[PDB]
Amino acid sequence: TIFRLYDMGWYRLVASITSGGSTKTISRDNAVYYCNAEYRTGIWEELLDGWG
Amino acid sequence: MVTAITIMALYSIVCVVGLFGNFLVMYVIVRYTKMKTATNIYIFNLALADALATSTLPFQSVNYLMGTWPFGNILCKIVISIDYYNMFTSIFTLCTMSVDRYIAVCHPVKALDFRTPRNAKIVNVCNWILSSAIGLPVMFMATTKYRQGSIDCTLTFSHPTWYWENLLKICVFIFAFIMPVLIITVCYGLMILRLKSVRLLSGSREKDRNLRRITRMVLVVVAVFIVCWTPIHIYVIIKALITIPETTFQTVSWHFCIALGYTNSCLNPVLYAFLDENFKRCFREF
Ligand SMILES: CNC(=O)[C@H](Cc1ccc(C)c(OC)c1)NC(=O)CSc1ccc2ccccc2c1-c1cncc(OCc2ccccc2)c1
Ligand SMILES: C=CCN1CC[C@]23c4c5ccc(O)c4O[C@H]2C(=O)CC[C@@]3(O)[C@H]1C5
Repeated sequence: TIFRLYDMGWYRLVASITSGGSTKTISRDNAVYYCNAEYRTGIWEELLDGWG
Repeated sequence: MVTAITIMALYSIVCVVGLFGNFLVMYVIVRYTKMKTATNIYIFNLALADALATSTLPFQSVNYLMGTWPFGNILCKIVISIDYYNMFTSIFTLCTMSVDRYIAVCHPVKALDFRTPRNAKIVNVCNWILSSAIGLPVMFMATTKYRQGSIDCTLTFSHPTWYWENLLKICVFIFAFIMPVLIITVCYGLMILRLKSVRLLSGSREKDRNLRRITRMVLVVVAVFIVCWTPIHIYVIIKALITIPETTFQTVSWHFCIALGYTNSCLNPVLYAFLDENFKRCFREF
């Protein structure tokens, strides 16, 4: 249900390994820790952040 | 009396709703400070041309029943001119709106430089002058005749009356699609290629949502205009060269297509009511 997910991370942020791998194994489709993501459902929809 | 007053009901419905929607659009755009934007001047011009088209429907309403055009010569000239201003300016404002949205999306640094509402007024006046240069010769040669039964309005092509007619038909078809439709297709083809792979457009999420909603609204309005106006243009050309015979369904289809072309002016304020949140709030609060 996701147009594309852009950034993913193990925020606590320890390190965010984004869609290219910068700011230092990819999917194409149209000590307690948590991993966040950012995505938009479609082209015209605003970016929104999801927590796991 | 059934089908007759049915057709007059359609005239009254379409004219009243178009005039009310476009007057409300102009009222809310001018009376609010937050609506003065580079892409609300274009909408104001669009709902100016639509109201100009819709204001001639009561005269056709009177002309249908009596069978005679009883308003004289000047009003006939004005109505025939207003039709071509409607068609040309409604197709050029959408093209300039799409190129504006292209500049906004794919060229942010440049679009920050020159997108003030001072520029939009000059583009609107230049567009209206360019349209009027072609729409004034139509008023040059439109007159009320004296037919056998009832007087009617008509375009009197002066010297050969076979050459200028086809020249006007070919010119209107070639220009009022192949320039603006090709420009619009290229502009939105570039916009979608940018919008697919961009994380954020202006660096802020709110600016991202506000920049994508307006582009979606403009694309929906362009699609509505093209779908409403394509069949009459293609059907005029097919009647021009194919030489279709006289059939019981053919005349009704022709008058449907022309009715759709006039009916497109009604829809746009309704689309703006629930495609833009600020327009909906201003309509409700007003
Ligand atoms: C080369 N000839 C021209 O170009 C003149 C240009 C022209 C001529 C005369 C006038 C008054 C004018 O006003 C804009 C334009 N125009 C035409 O050939 C065709 S337009 C016309 C014109 C006079 C008419 C007189 C009586 C009845 C129908 C007339 C219709 C008409 C025909 N078919 C459909 C229709 O739609 C109504 C409608 C009702 C409800 C919802 C939507 C639309 C209206
Ligand atoms: C917006 C609807 C009225 N249109 C103005 C002129 C005309 C027209 C249109 C499109 C292309 C033409 O060459 C043309 O001349 C006319 C014709 O002979 C058919 C119906 C139209 O009244 C109609 C749309």
